Amino acid sequence: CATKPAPDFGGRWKHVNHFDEAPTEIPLYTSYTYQATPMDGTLKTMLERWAADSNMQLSYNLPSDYTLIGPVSAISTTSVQQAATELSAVYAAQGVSVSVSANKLLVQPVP
Amino acid sequence: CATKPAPDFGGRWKHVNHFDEAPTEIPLYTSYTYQATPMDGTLKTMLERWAADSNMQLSYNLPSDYTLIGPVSAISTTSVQQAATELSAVYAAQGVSVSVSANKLLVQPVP
Amino acid sequence: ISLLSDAFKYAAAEYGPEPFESNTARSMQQLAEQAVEKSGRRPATLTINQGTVLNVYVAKDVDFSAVLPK
Amino acid sequence: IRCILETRIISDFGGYTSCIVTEPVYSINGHNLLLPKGSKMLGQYSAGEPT
Amino acid sequence: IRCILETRIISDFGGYTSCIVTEPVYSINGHNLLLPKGSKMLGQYSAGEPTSHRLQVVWDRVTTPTGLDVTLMGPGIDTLGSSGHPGNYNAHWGNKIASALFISLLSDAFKYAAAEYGPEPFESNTARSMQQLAEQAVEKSGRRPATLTINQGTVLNVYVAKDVDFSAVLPK
Amino acid sequence: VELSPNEKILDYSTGFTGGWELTRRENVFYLKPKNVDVDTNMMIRTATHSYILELKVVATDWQRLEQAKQAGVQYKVVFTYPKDTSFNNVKNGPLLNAKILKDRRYYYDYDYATRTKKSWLIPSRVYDDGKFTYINMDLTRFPTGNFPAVFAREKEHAEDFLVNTTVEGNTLIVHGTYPFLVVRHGDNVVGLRRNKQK
Amino acid sequence: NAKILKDRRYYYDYDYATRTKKSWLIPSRVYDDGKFTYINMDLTRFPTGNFPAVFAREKEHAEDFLVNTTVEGNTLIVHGTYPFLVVRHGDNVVGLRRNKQK
Amino acid sequence: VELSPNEKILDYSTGFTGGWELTRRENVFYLKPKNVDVDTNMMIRTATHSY
Repeated sequence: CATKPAPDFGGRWKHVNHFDEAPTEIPLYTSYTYQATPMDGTLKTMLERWAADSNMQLSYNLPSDYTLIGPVSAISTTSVQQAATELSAVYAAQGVSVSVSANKLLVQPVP
Repeated sequence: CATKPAPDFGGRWKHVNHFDEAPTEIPLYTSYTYQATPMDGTLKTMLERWAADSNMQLSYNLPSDYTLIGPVSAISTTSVQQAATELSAVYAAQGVSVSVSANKLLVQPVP
Repeated sequence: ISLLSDAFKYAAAEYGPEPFESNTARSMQQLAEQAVEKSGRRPATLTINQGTVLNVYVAKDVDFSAVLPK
Repeated sequence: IRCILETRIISDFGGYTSCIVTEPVYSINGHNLLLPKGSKMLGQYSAGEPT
Repeated sequence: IRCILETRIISDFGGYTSCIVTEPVYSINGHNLLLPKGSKMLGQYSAGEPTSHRLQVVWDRVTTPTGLDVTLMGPGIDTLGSSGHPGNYNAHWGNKIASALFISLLSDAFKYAAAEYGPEPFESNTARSMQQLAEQAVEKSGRRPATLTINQGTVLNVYVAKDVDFSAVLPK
Repeated sequence: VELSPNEKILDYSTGFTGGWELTRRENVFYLKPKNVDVDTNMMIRTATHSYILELKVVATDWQRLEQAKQAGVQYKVVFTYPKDTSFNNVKNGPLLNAKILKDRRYYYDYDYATRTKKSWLIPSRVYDDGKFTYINMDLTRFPTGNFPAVFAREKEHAEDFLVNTTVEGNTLIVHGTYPFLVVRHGDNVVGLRRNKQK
Repeated sequence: NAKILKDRRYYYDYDYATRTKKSWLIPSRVYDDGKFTYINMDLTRFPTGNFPAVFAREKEHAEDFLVNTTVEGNTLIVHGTYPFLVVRHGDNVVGLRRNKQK
Repeated sequence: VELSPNEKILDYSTGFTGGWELTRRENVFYLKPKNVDVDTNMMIRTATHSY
């Protein structure tokens, strides 16, 4: 009928201040990785935040907008040219070509 | 005799942030589709809101007004000339001809 | 505690002279009358769970005209 | 104002409640949105015997 | 304000409590950190008979690690929002029985040795004067209140009931 | 002059009292001189602060009120109170920003579990920035009354508790990252597991 | 002073014991300067509500008592050096032995 | 001058008081001068605003 006390510990007594054996290399100077979040829904809203997060201009010259699909979630590059190449390989069935004219992004149909 | 708690969940644990595989094409520049709602009752009230929603003038030159019928609910066109053609095919039994004189609608009996 | 005083009364009515009233069945029935009085001072509860759709009847007018953009 | 309850109410001591509004509440004639969809309503009750 | 209790509360005399905040508490719209992660909330309660199995604490001061001293009005609530902190009720039926069983049974040995082993039934006096002491042990041990304890680790929760303005503190 | 609203003013005394009309209302002193040379001090002593004001007269001959501005009068005086410098030994925009920033780390790995297959209570997108969990529900468009109450839970079928929430449109933002979130709208409930970092 | 000074003697020999293997209540680093015990928890990064209440204890399974604590960020600093520290966050508890000076 | 109906006016003080006849009714000050050169300031301090 008495009062149940607080919980009590118990175990192995591992030691806290433990050095490891693998020298994990923490980078100091991290660049910007062009990638595809699930938040930005369509292709236009993803390229509006690649141009904003890199100080470039977006010239979206398509009459309609496409949503993001499965194979878009594999682009992870610190280079804008290699990310625009991997993007245009995905949206090749709809005639979408994305290229960089050295200061801005161009979204035009394929010739 | 105790208190019934709140409902609890349970299931399969599907994942939320899911890309699809079909690139649904969202249009950017949408025109005006001439169509027939169920709200506008008669033929005159439907053409008063096609002229209002397109900046045209209505010259209804019939002595009486006709209600909307079954085959009217198939017109869906972004062109005013193709919608006035499909309308006059429906109301051919009553001698109703609807045409567009390039800036205004004409509702006159058939010659 | 009223059943603990009922074991003392049964062991004294029989197993005793003559019926033989006990005292531990009397003084412990006094504690059972304290447990009725104390546990009768507890109020009843009613709980409303943490998801139930409530509803509010507003009973005076509120004027939002000094807020909305013109 | 339809809201769904957030704090489990128990009538022992009398305290404070909070419910999150669930449907937007418009004007008398619907020209303006007064209370948006995710507002918090704040209330309080008093202790008593629940007859 | 979610905090975990540090002082084990026992409802006998009414004193002072202290709970350490466990999760950081931001603004109305999250632009600023108001109460940091390791602040101390400070409260006090009052003595009473615990009819309901809950205790009522009024938390009324927080001292932050970033050097602040706020004086909010927050009644302590359950971790789901119910008013009052739940505890472990304990009516002390171990001590109420043993203080009055042992002396009422000593007067019952005198009554049994006098009803039989005696003339005729033969009422004794030591069974009467010692049953008077057993009636004192019921009256004295019925004046003891029940307790409810809250252990020293339980996750409490505080409903703030008035606005506190931190605008004269935060850097511009 | 405006002192702190926190402390009560004990006393005050200015030299040359008959050249200054000053009244107080519980923390504010409305000062005005009475003649051209009434320069003095004034000392205010509250419960824990002590002020030594040095009263001057700088504009006396003005006809237009812009001439007293240029002479250098002070309409209001307020005191700012810093915290102690031992706590300063212990900023980049707001902490809650519903957009995706350039220099924040996000975690897009969340599940959902519910009885009904296609419900209007399933969130559209759930993620977090390490400090706030951003539940987003702006694709379940049809029922206008679809806005839930979000709880949180330490295990899968433990007892849930309360969180602080702020909302921006259709995004429900939960103050803090949790292993489980519980989303309720009456009799229907949707759980939300954060998957474990592999 | 939560930093490591040039002319203070530190003692980096502490253990931990708990039921669950990988918990968020295990401290990152525990040490002391002879006068204050510096519990540090700034590598259990995920749960934002992970801040405990620290008690202390004279034996391993004796009854614990209360200490005075001040905090600086994610470091919980306990006024005084003890043989055992007890770290509680509800139903889960982590003990902390100071190992004996050999 | 018409202040907000929400807050209560704590205090007010104008320089050169004997050149301005001003009365208040709970949020509104009816100002009128008394002579040709009575240019001054007036400071109103409510519970949360300062004019």
